[PDB]
Amino acid sequence: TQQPIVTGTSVISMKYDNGVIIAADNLGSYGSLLRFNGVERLIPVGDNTVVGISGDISDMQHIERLLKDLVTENAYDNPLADAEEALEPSYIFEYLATVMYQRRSKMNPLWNAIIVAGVQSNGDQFLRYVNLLGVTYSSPTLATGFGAHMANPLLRKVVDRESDIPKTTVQVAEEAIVNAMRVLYYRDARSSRNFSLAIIDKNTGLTFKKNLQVENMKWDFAKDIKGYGTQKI
Amino acid sequence: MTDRYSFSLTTFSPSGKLGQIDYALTAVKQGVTSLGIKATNGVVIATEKKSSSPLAMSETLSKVSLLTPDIGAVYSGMGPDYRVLVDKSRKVAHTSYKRIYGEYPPTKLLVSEVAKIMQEATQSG
Amino acid sequence: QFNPYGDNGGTILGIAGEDFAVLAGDTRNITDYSINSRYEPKVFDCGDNIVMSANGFAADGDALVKRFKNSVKWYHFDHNDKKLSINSAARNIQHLLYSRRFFPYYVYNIIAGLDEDGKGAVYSFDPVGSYQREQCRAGGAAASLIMPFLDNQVNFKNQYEPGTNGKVKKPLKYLSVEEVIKLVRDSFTSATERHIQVGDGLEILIVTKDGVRKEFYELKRD
Amino acid sequence: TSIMAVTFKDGVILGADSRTTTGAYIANRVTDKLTRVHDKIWCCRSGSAADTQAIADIVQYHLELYTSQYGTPSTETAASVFKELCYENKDNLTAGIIVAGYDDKNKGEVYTIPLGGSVHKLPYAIAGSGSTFIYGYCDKNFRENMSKEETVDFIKHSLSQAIKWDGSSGGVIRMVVLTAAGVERLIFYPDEYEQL
Amino acid sequence: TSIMAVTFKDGVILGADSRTTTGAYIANRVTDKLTRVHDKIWCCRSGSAADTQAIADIVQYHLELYTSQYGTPSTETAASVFKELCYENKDNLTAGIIVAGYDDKNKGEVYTIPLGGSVHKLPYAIAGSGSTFIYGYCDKNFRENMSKEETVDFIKHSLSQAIKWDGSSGGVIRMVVLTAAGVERLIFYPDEYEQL
Amino acid sequence: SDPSSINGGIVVAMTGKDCVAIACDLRLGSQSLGVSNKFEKIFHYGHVFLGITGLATDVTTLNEMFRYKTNLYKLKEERAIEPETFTQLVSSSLYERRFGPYFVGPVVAGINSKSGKPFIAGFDLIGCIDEAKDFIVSGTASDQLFGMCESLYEPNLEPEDLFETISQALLNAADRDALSGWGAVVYIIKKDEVVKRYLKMRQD
Amino acid sequence: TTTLAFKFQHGVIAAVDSRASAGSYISALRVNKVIEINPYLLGTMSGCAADCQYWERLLAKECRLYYLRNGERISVSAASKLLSNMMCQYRGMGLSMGSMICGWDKKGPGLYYVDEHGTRLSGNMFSTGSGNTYAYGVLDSNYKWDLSVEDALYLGKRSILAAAHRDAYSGGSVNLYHVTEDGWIYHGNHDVGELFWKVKEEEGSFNNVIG
Amino acid sequence: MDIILGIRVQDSVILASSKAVTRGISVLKDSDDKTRQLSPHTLMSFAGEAGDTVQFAEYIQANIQLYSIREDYELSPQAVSSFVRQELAKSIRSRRPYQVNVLIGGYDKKKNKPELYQIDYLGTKVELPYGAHGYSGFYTFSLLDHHYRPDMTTEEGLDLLKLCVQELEKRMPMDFKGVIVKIVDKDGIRQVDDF
Amino acid sequence: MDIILGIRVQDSVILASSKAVTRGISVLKDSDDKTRQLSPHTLMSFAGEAGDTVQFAEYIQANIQLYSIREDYELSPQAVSSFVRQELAKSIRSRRPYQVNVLIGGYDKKKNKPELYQIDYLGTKVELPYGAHGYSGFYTFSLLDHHYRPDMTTEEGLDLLKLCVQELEKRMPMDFKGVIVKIVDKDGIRQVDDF
Amino acid sequence: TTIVGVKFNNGVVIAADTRSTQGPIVADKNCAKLHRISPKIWCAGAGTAADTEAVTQLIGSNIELHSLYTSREPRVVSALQMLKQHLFKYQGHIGAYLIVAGVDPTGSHLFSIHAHGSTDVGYYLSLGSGSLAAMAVLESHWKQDLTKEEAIKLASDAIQAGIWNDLGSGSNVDVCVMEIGKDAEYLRNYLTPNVREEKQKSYKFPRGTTAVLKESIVNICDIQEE
Ligand SMILES: O=C(C[C@H](C(=O)O)C1CCCCC1)Nc1ccc2ccc(-c3nc(-c4ccccc4)cs3)cc2n1
Ligand SMILES: [Cl-]
Ligand SMILES: [Cl-]
Ligand SMILES: [Mg+2]
Ligand SMILES: [Mg+2]
Ligand SMILES: [Mg+2]
Ligand SMILES: [Mg+2]
Repeated sequence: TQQPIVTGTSVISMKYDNGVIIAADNLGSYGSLLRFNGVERLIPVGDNTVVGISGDISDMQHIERLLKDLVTENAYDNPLADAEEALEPSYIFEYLATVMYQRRSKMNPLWNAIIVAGVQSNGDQFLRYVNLLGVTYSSPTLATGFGAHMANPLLRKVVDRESDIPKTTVQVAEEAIVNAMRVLYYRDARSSRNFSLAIIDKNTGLTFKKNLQVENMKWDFAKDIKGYGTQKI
Repeated sequence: MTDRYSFSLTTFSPSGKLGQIDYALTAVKQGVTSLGIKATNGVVIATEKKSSSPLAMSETLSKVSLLTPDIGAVYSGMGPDYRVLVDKSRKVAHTSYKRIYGEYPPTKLLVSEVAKIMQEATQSG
Repeated sequence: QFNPYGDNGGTILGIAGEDFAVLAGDTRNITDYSINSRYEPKVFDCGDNIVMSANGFAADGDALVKRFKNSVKWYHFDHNDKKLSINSAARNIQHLLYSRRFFPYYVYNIIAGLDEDGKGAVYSFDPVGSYQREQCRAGGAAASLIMPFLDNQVNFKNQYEPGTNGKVKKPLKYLSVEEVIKLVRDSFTSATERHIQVGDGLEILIVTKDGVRKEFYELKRD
Repeated sequence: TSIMAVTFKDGVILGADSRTTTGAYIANRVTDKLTRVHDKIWCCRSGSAADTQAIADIVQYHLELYTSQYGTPSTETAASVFKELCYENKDNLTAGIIVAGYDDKNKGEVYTIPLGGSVHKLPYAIAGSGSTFIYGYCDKNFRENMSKEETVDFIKHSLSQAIKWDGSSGGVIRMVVLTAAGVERLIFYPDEYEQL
Repeated sequence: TSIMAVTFKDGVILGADSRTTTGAYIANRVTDKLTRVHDKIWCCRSGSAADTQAIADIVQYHLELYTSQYGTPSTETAASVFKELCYENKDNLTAGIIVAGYDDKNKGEVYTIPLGGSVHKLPYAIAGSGSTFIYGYCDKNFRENMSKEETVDFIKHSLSQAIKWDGSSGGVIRMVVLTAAGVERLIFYPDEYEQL
Repeated sequence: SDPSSINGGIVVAMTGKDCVAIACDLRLGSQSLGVSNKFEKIFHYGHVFLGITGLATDVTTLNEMFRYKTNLYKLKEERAIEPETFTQLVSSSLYERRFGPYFVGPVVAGINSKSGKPFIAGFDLIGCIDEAKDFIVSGTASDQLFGMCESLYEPNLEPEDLFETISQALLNAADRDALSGWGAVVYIIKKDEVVKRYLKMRQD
Repeated sequence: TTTLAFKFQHGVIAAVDSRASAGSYISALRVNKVIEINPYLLGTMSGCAADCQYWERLLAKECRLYYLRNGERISVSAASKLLSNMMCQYRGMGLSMGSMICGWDKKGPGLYYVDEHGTRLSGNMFSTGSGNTYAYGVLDSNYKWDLSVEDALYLGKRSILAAAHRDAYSGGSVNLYHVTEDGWIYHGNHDVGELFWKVKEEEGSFNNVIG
Repeated sequence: MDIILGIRVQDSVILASSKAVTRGISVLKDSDDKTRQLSPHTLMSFAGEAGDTVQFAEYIQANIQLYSIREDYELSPQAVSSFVRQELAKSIRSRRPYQVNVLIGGYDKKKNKPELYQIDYLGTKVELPYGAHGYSGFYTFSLLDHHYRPDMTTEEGLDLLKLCVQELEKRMPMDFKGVIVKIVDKDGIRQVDDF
Repeated sequence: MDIILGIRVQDSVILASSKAVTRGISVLKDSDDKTRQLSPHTLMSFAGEAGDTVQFAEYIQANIQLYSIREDYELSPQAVSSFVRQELAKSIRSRRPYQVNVLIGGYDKKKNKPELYQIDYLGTKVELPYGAHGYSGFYTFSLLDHHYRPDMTTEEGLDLLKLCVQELEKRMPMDFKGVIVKIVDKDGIRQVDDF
Repeated sequence: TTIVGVKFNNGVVIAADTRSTQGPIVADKNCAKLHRISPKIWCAGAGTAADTEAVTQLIGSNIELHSLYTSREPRVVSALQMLKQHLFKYQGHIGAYLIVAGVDPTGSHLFSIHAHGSTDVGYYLSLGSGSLAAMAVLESHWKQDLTKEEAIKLASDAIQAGIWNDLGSGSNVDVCVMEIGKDAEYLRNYLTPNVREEKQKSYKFPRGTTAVLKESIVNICDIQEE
């Protein structure tokens, strides 16, 4: 049993017709202090998977190393490591889920909430969540922390059920994700303007975008707001 | 200070009269005429706007007053006494009825409450 | 302090027929007031004509099911591909649950299938391993809403024959699979109205001598 | 919250952020923490929004009644009324208030009233959760008798850093200028102050 | 405690105060918080003195053994050994360590390891109870590729303010310069830095 | 311990076609111990009916209180109180004890003597009104009653059909509650006739 | 829960109720609170269901192994002791189990009470659970050793009924057992609702209740 | 205190109350009468927290005696029981409630009927053919449920009461030092001196 | 359990132990023998937490019986009491101590003397002419202090014991359901079947 | 609960959902969360239901008396001030969280108020358990110079977000529009997107199914003449 120290906020994601999108800001908070501003919380595994992590950053760095070691280990005595016997998103997720549930069962959890986004061998989209309790679930949209409360409602307007996935394009899905990140910047006190976004497509592969910023923000209306009720000046 | 008049100012005289009430009725007699007529599908109340000066804006002085959405009042006698009775009548309709039953009081019960206030000014210290 | 347990909501229902059995459950997964998934399967085909659902804390439920599926696999290896009877599976599950008497699987588990005489069977478990064979059992969030309705409409409790005035009970006539599915759908539609954790979808697994069939029905998403 | 008040040559300027939080959720991102209690006596509020609003409302009432009887009150008098409420009700309040005002006789003055209900007259004051991160910057960069433009830059730069490090602070930077010329409201948006 | 480490053109400089407290009592006013784990790999310690001493001693042992087998270790390698101890024993430790070192290949590097056991490579780092008061100052005044003299002034000015506002910090300002030229120790007394 | 579940009991009310129904169990207990099988929880003030679940001392007290208030209402207004008006009186009276409440779950049922419109309403212990069209539930088996009522109920039932629906809702809900049962009563209410029926149920 | 068991001339009677509760909610109307260990041994259940089932089905394993090793049936005394020794290992760990081991052996009919503390008591009559006080009243005033099998079965049945009526956590149905030297005999499941009305009429008891 | 029982038969009400009083680990008295005569045909037994019991009982007694003198009339058992209930319901929301449970046995001279009322410290009133407070009912109600008839004689009521006390003496862990038994009928209140 | 008494007279040791066993609010048994014969001339009575008492007593019994067989010799009461004390002193610092208090009554055949040892759960041993555990001594020691002589006969010891039980029955709040009395002398151990 | 408030060109609009809960259970599927303080001043409330209604009726009663005393139409700032001072006094123990809106001779106004007594001003606000789902919509789609029709849409879309995504919110959408120079229009059940589907079976029983012991006529009439 511990408590999280340096933390990362929301991770948001959604499925679209040819793949998945996942995003997360670049902040490492130390309570109310916005301590670290250059933290990457999306970690690619090969060219078909991206693991997005929230919660304790020290535990994230530990998971990051487990995944790096998983790639090394899979290549051992494996001539098809870059082909048929390469790591799949489902393999990577089940491994993490096994680790998370084992750690909670020893009362020494990895204080995280994880989303594994990727595309399988057969082109199927993969999107599943796992957390410090070993709890797992899948949905067309997935988000952690504040993203669950604010991002999912916006992303579910695009993909409300399974049948909406083929009707959703990558431009629409990316637009929705970027809008959601702006909303979280408006309303989450532990968020930052700077973020990373990753797209895993079954045709165009893995596109990893860094140093993105929230833009097109509305603040002008603030000038007209005066006092808290009766004040006019 | 302190209100040291804790005794009645209205008392029975040897003949059984309550002087201050009789004298109050005499003040009402000197007052401007007001009337009320009940119809089958309504009631009307009326009075004269006796303006004290032509420079005065008599629209600002309301002799006929709304007590509830379905109850109105008019008077004859001393205007200031009426004004404060209307204030109390409006309030008692809320405190002793609407805040309890969620609806406005019936005419007879609001009248009963106003009457009680006027009776107490006839016996209290 | 770290709390190793959680509540993922959900509600399940098992009914045993004369020569069939059903195990139903909603597909909504939740934490507190948020929805995690509108479709997260909760009732599983475990092989050997046995269906299972571990309702409560999803992490423990997935672990138990995963372990039981594994126990079926090793039963075949160890005993010459013998079919695991429903009564044998029930007893096995008791021992899986009691292996954690002091750090329990936070789930109420139900299995369904056919007994060795071909009749419908449902077995019901508590988190620590007490189990018993039953005819009707609702488990989970809205269990208290559903079970009284099943006592009334399946076992005809408090129902008497008109004219006798309480002297003669209503006779316990057997129900068809179509009749049972109606009671299941109405149970979940009523639960969905009055319980916030119930909704989104309903998945039913029907077990007969022919095998395991699935049926899905939408529920309100509010 | 990040709030400050700074005296300069022509008077005094108050400054504040616009973030109000309930835990990590931002309940209001365009809050007005610069509150008027008299024509040229304003306050910056920190702590419980309920407590600081209730106090400032009562103070505004006291100074309105003071003015009706005795004429325009001093900034010191306003700070005393704040203090009396904050000190006598210290067990049931969580209020950190900075009082700032302009007289023609006394010119610009600043009084800070922290949690206990004590009063401290200063050349400038900083308060709120975000103030901790700018004690060093403000001490190094503050000068007496600055110009209006210099003072605006000082507050803008200071609160910019407070906002940068404090999650409880953010949004726009509001400012109120108090001089003989009158009362001027200013506002500075994220795209302006973040690039400083 | 107020500690910091800053990279510059010719290498890296570590800086620290010298105060150790037991509550409000100053148990030691001339503490040396700049600790050597290898010839040109040093650390700044904050938190439990017992924990940080025990850790730095074990790290020094690990790097001495590393050197005997594999030659001079990197600053990254030293930070990893610190991290491994701080992360795996996070339940029983209270240690906030900054690691700083000089290579000829990598030049000056700085790694900070906060309470949880995470690692963060940075151009400069600040830590300790007094660091909170200089986030604004340090962010505004730090530049990359400063000279030795500029970097010494930056640390001196920064820690001067940290000491000024933090009661848990004080005494002298110790500094350690890590370059190709060697290892230089510096010290600055109250009468020098207080008047800045 | 929990005052709202020491004595146990339930109440349910339903609307029908030109009629209403209200029913209650008869149990009173001290936690596990059954004390009385004749503790009726439904009272009437003229033509307005009131069912009360929860702490038995407060049930008894509130009945005596609403008898007090309705008797005075009648002397002054020169007419019997209506259900809509009584509902507001119950809410007002409960909220006046906002920080020292009666641990009860009241249920009003009746037909307006002028409009002929059926009326039911429920309250929390603090006075919040729930003016439902269909049904109202209260007690230790309210979850059970919600399940029965939500599935058995259909609108515009005739008095003799409504009787069967509400009786079965109560009986089967009570048989899944340890703290309810030991008898049951059902009131069937029409504009100018009221029938009261005691049900036969298991006594365990 | 209400369970009882008593020795008499013609063996031992065992009677239990059938209710299971989760707070105020009745989670089960009909649970079996007697475990058939072997054809000559029974065990009642009170406390945690899981604990009673697990440890007594495990006692059956051990009583069966005894028979294979020694070619003889285990005594009631020895079986009760094996069970009490299992409880003694998880001493303090939080188990909740109250049971009466009923059987017939060489010494005649046997009855032992065993609980989670490791307690082990021999006696002619026992009753456990939330309703045991109500059952004891009926038993103490009507019990004789000279009881016929017919009357004894009724006593244990009527005693459970008394508890099912008053105790809120007791009810559902009554399960009866009679243990002879030739083994145990099940005497059926009796709904309390139907049984109550029947007993009231035939016996004249429960005058306070209207029917 | 501990034990109080009540039974209403054909023509009388019988109250049985324990004799023990305990302070710390010592039984101070084994002949305590836990009852007060409220009026010539109304008797109240009581049990609860130390001190509160007698104070409450005597306070009720004083009020009923005051009523009797004022009106020259005896209140019905029902009227007395309602007065007592209100006082307890009033008390439960006081600063320091009176922790007292009571049984009220009375003979109504108007209706020519015995009446037994059970009231707990919360103000929970119920009219019963037989009643008890605390755990007393856990041991005795099964016997009363079985043997009780409404047409029982006073002698039969006493015999059924003896059986209840015998069961209590067998299965209760506490020694309550026997009971004082009192009968309330048309002729008034009398004590059974041999029990 | 509750009550255990011991008295050493001229030529014997007498142990008296209560018969009651209580679970929850119900007395399950009123004929329980809270004693074990360790050897032909050594008897141990016991009282403490449920379960622990019998388990401990039987464990001690097994050890002494094992010793008797191995050496074909009966250990002296003193030797047995020391063995028991050590086991309790060992137990008190264990993960879960055995919460058991004992009296050991034995007749030493070598010295031709009766001996009574009192040992509590901590391992506190004392040799006494008369002893008790728990609250028993609070009621009985004043009588024993007054009436006890070391030259008393067995019959006189029983009479003084009856007086102690009578005083307990009068002033204790708990009903302990009488006592089983056993005598330990040169001829061995026997039970007084009428007491 | 999900409640919102949105300002527009010539007025203000508020909206709310219709579910009231007691834990996981739904007590009322069609609750009315929109309250009237005065004819053109309406408030929506979240938190403790009895408290939001009680504090609203009390201030509305005192506002009515104030309006009669002053011969003026009630102002929103008056209701705001009277509410916050009442709530502040009870230090959060009255669990009323409200969105207050209306029009008066001064113009159109929109405020929020928390249980402890703090008030806020805004062009768009949201309160309740579904406030985050609603605010996500408002932050995505709100703009300056909205029309009446655009604002009603935005408001009901914000409520829907709460209905679908928040378990504490559900059923229908209520709306009230307060435009300058007009009567306020209260649109009860403006949207009805959660109607229950037809049941598979009818559970109407045969007459005589329930066992009965006694029947009796209840005398509800008064004592009769003669
Ligand atoms: O023993 C008790 C409760 C205690 C009692 O009444 O004295 C209570 C005292 C008061 C505090 C609460 C506990 N309950 C028993 C007893 C025997 C039991 C035997 C079998 C069962 C089974 N329950 C399922 C099952 C149930 C629910 C869901 C799934 C499976 C199967 S078997 C449950 C049993 N429960
Ligand atoms: Cl504010
Ligand atoms: Cl040190
Ligand atoms: Mg210092
Ligand atoms: Mg029962
Ligand atoms: Mg001792
Ligand atoms: Mg919802």
